[PDB]
Amino acid sequence: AMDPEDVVIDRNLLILGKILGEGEFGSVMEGNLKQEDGTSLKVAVKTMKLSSQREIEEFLSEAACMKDFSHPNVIRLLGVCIEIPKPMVILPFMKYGDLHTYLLYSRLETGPKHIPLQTLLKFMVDIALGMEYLSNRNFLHRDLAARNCMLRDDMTVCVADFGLSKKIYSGDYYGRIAKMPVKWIAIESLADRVYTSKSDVWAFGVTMWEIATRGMTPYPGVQNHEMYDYLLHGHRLKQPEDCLDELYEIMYSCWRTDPLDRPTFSVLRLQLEKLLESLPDV
Ligand SMILES: Cn1cc(-c2cnc(N)c(C(=O)N[C@H]3CCC[C@@H]3OCc3ccc(-c4ccc(C(C)(C)N5CCN(CC=O)CC5)cc4)cc3)c2)cn1
Ligand SMILES: [Cl-]
Ligand SMILES: [Cl-]
Repeated sequence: AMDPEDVVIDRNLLILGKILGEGEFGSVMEGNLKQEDGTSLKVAVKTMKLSSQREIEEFLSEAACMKDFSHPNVIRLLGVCIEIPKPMVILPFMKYGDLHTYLLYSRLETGPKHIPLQTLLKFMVDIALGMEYLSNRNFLHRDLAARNCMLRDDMTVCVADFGLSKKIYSGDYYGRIAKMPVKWIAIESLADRVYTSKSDVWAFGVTMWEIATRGMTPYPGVQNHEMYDYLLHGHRLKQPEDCLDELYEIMYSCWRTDPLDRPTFSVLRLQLEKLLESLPDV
């Protein structure tokens, strides 16, 4: 581990806590990071169930690039701790957790109160702003979904889970790609497993539909194994109940068969901001 970009944090400065979530490709843990002035900082730690020195050095160069992300709607990586080397990414702790679980909790009496239409649109604007920033830096996210967007203590949404994210043209580091959820994958990416910025636009449309349905799984009544054939026949996500016709037309533009017919994040973000401006206060 040469690390010329100084992204590695001394492992001894990190105290691991409770596991927040576990999956086939890693886990998220609560943690404390001892700062220079002796005061501890509450952080989240993402581990990955993978190795080589060149693979870890390439991993640290990618981490160093993500550490320079400066946008309120994009999570900022604090550093990487190493443990055969086992890397763990250190992130700021997002109080409210992921947006998907938050939408589900909102449908319970004890959870957050009923989310107004305007607040749902504001979550979509936030994600579009974050994706516009990443897209302008030539990043492909490749795993955009409401479960991968986080809520800060001020209720601003930030795009997170950069585990499959890569610059366009860069080497594909990884397997981990082939096991991703089929219901967020663009039709051309199911047929060839190749992603572009237009594949992220498709996933963004799916994420807007998740927000508008308050956390429903995409395509009710359709099984994962039928998805490619379903999309090949021209079928798309149906309009949710109480979803403005204007908002649904923005979602449907994300799922045009030809990726080149789909809009960019800059255009989507402006269309959503204009629609939100045209609505009354809550
Ligand atoms: C119940 N509860 C939970 C909380 C909670 C509170 N606060 C949090 N921050 C989290 C929380 O963190 N939750 C994560 C789960 C999903 C969404 C969110 O994700 C964050 C996140 C960001 C960034 C990464 C990343 C991963 C690899 C990399 C490198 C650079 C290492 N890799 C190298 C390999 N390349 C290959 C490319 O193909 C990709 C990039 C760089 C960043 C990975 C994960 C959870 C509260 N309540
Ligand atoms: Cl549907
Ligand atoms: Cl419909």
